[PDB]
Amino acid sequence: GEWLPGLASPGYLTGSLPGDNGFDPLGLAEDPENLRWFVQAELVNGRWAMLGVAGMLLPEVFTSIGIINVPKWYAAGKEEYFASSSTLFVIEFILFHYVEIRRWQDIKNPGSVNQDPIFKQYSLPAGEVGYPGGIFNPLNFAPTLEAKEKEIANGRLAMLAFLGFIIQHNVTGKGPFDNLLQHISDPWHNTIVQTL
Amino acid sequence: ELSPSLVISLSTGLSLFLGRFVFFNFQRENVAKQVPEQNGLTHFEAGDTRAKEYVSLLKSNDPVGFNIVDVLAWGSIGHIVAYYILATTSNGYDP
Amino acid sequence: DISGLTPCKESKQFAKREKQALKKLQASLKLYADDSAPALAIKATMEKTKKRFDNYGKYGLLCGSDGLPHLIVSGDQRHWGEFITPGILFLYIAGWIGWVGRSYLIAIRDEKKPTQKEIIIDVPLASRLLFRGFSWPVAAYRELLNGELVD
Amino acid sequence: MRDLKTYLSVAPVVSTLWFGALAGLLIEINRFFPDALIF
Amino acid sequence: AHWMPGEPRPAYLDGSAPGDFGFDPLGLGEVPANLERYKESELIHCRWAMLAVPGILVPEALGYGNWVKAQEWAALPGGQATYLGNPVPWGTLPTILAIEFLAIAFVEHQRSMEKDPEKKKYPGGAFDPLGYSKDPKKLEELKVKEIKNGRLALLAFVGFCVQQSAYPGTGPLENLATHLADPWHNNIGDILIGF
Ligand code: CLA
Ligand SMILES: CC(/C=C/C=C(C)/C=C/[C@@]12O[C@]1(C)C[C@@H](O)CC2(C)C)=C\C=C\C=C(C)\C=C\C=C(C)\C=C\[C@@]12O[C@]1(C)C[C@@H](O)CC2(C)C
Ligand SMILES: CC1=C(/C=C/C(C)=C/C=C/C(C)=C/C=C/C=C(C)/C=C/C=C(C)/C=C/C2=C(C)CCCC2(C)C)C(C)(C)CCC1
Ligand SMILES: CCCCCCCS[C@@H]1O[C@H](CO)[C@@H](O)[C@H](O)[C@H]1O
Repeated sequence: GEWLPGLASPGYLTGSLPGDNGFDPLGLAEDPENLRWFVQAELVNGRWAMLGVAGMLLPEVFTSIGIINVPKWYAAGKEEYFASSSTLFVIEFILFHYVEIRRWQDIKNPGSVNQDPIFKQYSLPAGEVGYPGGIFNPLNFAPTLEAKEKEIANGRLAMLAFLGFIIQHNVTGKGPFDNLLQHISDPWHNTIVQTL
Repeated sequence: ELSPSLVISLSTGLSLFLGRFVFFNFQRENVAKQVPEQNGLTHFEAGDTRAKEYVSLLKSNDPVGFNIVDVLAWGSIGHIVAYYILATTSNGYDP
Repeated sequence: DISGLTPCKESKQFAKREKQALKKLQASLKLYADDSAPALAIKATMEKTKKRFDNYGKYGLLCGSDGLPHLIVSGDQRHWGEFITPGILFLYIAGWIGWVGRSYLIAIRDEKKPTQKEIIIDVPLASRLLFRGFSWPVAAYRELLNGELVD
Repeated sequence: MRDLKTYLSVAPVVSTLWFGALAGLLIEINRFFPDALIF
Repeated sequence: AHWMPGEPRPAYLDGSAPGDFGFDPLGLGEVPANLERYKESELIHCRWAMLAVPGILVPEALGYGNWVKAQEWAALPGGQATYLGNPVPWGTLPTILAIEFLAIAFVEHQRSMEKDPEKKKYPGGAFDPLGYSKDPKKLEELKVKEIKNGRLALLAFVGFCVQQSAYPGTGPLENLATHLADPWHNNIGDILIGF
């Protein structure tokens, strides 16, 4: 992979990683452990970005075609729920504390965390760090290199898409799909140029 | 109103009792661990003639060795606690 | 309000200062032909002035009895722009500079004549290390945990 | 020419150009966003 | 069995001590003598907490009182105390203060005179009439049980004090009932991310 043909890929990016297109011009992953931590971080930020972006765009599209009246993502938190946002935050914080500390221990030591602390009978098969599998993969799909680099690709696209959503909402004041529609309406008179 | 004599005597009694029976060994032990000295030798070995420990005054025929000095010390604590209680109960302080 | 101060948009002395300033500018403006350059200059000063006062009022600044903006740096969330934010920006830029300089000094430390590249700058090297500063918190944070920051 | 470039890379010249560029930048910024006391 | 699965336990914690789950992030027990003292004092804090916790909850339910309102009778010229509803005659601040002082000083200092490190934390003898410490293995098991119930009691005490700081004048059981009212609305959120 060549992100900039033909710029020589850094020595520490030997293509032994999925998504290796030789893109690290600032040399952040010059250190091996740094490269590991950043691989994990790219996977995580990427997956959460995919989920988040999906949850931002998809409900709005279905609202446009009148399937279900769903409030936009930036106006969804405002006082509509049963348990209130504070309680929700405490719950979230607790469960995420447990889960993320767990995964963290997996990153610090791969084989250290794999079995259920309560029901020690059940366990997760020794796999790759960042790719747990086992119960996390009930449909038993093969973790091929292609599938991994596809995951990372859609992840990067979704991250950029999230930045796009944030900035676009910050400027226009409408939803991303709304902006897309207005762009379809008159492309040469509805861009970042006119909105600013 | 509290009787000054009863408070003072009872306080001093409690202090002297505490020093004679319940805190005596500990005090004697810690004192055994400490003694003032300059450059290894004591103040009298140095020597300042006015820094010799009084052997006569510290002497006592008490079973454990409770002397006049301990009486003055624990007695002092006793009177202090006593007058603290008296002065405190005398005021009209209200928080 | 905070510290017994009064908001600039509500401060009378603030407004009186704007008044006296504009009136001084106009009192100076009276002597020049309206189309001439001095006139346009003084008028530009007037517009800039009132825009300044209006902006300070809009920014939510608190004024003293003097009629001047006083700053709140306690960490108060209504005034993060009065120290916290520009502070963060500063720290970012300064860290950038220092980290880049550090990179440059390390890069030439192992050479025949290091002092040379300290009196005659290796501009290609400097340009290569220039943008590395953009990620200085990340780069330094990792070097901190690694043990490559100190000896 | 290489010598001239080397001279242009010397400390005082580099400093004049660098601080000149910075001065220009800060000036233009303070012309477009003037009287900034916040942010 | 350690407190953080996957995290290496300190060199001085092998797990041969009752409640040894390898928890010492600050490395405070790196010094052996200090570690022994910490064992003793942890047990002391534990036993005090295990006596305190039910003494906070019980008189609130039965005696219809409050572990904070039970403090307020003092600090005023009246100075009258009640036990099980019945006003105690010697229940005035200075008297009970003197009694408490003398008694607790005597017993604590008497505990201070012990030299054996194992009896400084596990005295036994007169303090073990049921002879539950006669069997070594049972002693170890009961030790683990003691340190665990004690630690949980300490955590409960922390809960009481923080919940009192958040909702002054209200007891823990009252807060439990308040939580049982609207569990999804009456929580720590109002204090943490509120309001
Ligand atoms: C304060 C009394 C106290 C003391 C003296 C000890 C002492 C000890 N404990 Mg600990 N323990 C305590 C309370 C205490 N504990 C509480 C309340 C819990 C429940 C969370 C535990 C749970 C626990 C576990 C799971 C384990 C230990 C273990 C140990 C031993 C090794 C650790 C060490 O050396 O730190 C010495 C401790 C101190 C010097 C205490 C100093 C505290 C500082 C000065 C202030 C702390 C402020 C605090 C965090 C504020 C409360 C906040 C609240 C929300 C929690 C040592 C004998 C390990 C062991 O081997 O047991 C046999 C072990 O595995 N303890
Ligand atoms: C995780 C993420 C977003 C997650 C979003 C979530 C959970 C959204 C949740 C919600 O919407 C829903 C679901 C429903 C709403 O009701 C509620 C909210 C809460 C609003 C974005 C990551 C976003 C991450 C991004 C955009 C990262 C971009 C980084 C880049 C481009 C770096 C590039 C470089 O570092 C390299 C690669 C190499 C170096 O050498 C060179 C440089 C260039 C420095
Ligand atoms: C002989 C005998 C006996 C008896 C004994 C006794 C009884 C003793 C006593 C003793 C005593 C009885 C002592 C006392 C002492 C005292 C003191 C020593 C005091 C001091 C004081 C002080 C110090 C004070 C101070 C002050 C002041 C001056 C002012 C006010 C305030 C105050 C308080 C601070 C018996 C039988 C037992 C046995 C043996 C024999
Ligand atoms: C934006 C960077 C443009 C390229 C820099 C041009 C001068 S590069 C210049 O070359 C000299 C040799 O001729 C060296 O002695 C000197 O160290 C070096 O900085």
